Amino acid sequence: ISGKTMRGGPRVPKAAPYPYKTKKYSVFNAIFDKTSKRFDENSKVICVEGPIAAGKSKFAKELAEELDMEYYPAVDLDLIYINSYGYDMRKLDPQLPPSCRSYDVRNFCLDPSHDLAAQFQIRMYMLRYSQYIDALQHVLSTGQGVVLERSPYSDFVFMEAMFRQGYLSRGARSVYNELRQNTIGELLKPHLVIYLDLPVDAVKKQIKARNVDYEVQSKVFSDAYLSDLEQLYKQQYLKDISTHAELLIYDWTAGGETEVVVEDIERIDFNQFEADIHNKKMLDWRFPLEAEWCEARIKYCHEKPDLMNYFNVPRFDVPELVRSADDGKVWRDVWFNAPGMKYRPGYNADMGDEGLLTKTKIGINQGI
Amino acid sequence: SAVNDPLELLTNKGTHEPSFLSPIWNPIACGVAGVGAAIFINWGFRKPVFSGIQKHI
Ligand SMILES: Nc1nc2c(ncn2[C@H]2C[C@H](O)[C@@H](COP(=O)(O)OP(=O)(O)OP(=O)(O)O)O2)c(=O)[nH]1
Repeated sequence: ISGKTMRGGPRVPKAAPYPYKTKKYSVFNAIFDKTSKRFDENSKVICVEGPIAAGKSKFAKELAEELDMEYYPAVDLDLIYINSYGYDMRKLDPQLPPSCRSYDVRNFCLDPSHDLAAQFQIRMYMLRYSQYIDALQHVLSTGQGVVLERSPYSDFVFMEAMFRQGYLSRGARSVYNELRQNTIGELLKPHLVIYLDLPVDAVKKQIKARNVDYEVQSKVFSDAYLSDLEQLYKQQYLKDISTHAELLIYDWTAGGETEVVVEDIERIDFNQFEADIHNKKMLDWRFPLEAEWCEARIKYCHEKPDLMNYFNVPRFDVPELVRSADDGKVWRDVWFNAPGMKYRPGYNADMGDEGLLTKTKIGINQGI
Repeated sequence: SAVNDPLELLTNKGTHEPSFLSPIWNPIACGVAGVGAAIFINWGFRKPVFSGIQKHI
């Protein structure tokens, strides 16, 4: 990793960027277009983790604009509840049954003890897992490194944090652990992890300084929930990720400086871990052949429906994650008769689409 | 004929007229099968069933 200040300009790509959002990458595309020809020192996956009030979007934005990488924002549940046409599905809440209504993080902030919350965290995992592969498709196909505000490796910390406060049952822990044991072994671990360290009182101070209308007057962010998550980070997630990823603890109780952490990143030698073949650090990115590199690119640019179909675990013993059949029927009749999702995206003529009589272009990795 | 000759049973005299559907049944049944297969493809992908009529043609 080399910054823009020492390099004296923007980085140059070693090859042309592959249009991974338009063209598929099968083995017959992998014969011609190689994938290790566009890799350099700025092809790392950096996850900037921290507490909930630490500045991570601004820091990840300036790190992406400083190290010449792409900033991937934090996931929020507007990605499900707003479709591709821009229609909000929170306006279908009176039509939906109350056991199948909308549950965003605002509804968690006022009502954390609701039965949908055990669904909600799982939904958050289904947006982190869907983002990281979308991060990995940017690493393997274009060569540009990515930086993520949140990672699916760190999402279990919030799961035990809602468990310890009492918002989750033991069955919700069991089904999230089954989903994690089913899914977390299929995606590559990041190269570098930045933990922006904050004490428990300064998190509350930044929360009341932000003055977001659902963070204030909420009983979720007490002195036990924040302390539980900051303890649980540093003694479960950091200890798990330090075996593979480099771990950088930064005292973010002040405003925080950007040039010192770019200096701290730049002195890290990334080639010393490739000397040992069986080294635990950077084991997931150690591909000795071009065929293994192309197999790794195929696994995320072409086999993303497989990794999204790996969320198909049946666990019916929990009552708060089973949608009843009449409620599921009226949920289908409301949700799939919406103006946005009557058909697949790009083929809905009710919301201003033309030329459908001669259109047979499905798309790549599109949710149906 | 008063004999049950085996050779004249297989010999085509030419008095059997083919039906109206006999020369034309298989192309129109396979055309309807192809149109229904394209409609089935468009239904399985949640496309409109008559979207992309070039595939049907
Ligand atoms: N239940 C639950 N809540 C979550 C989860 N992830 C985040 N949250 C909630 C807790 C907090 O209210 C808030 C966390 O804030 P963020 O991590 O998005 O940081 P914030 O945007 O405040 O600052 P930043 O963008 O990092 O500068 O969202 C999760 O997985 N589950």
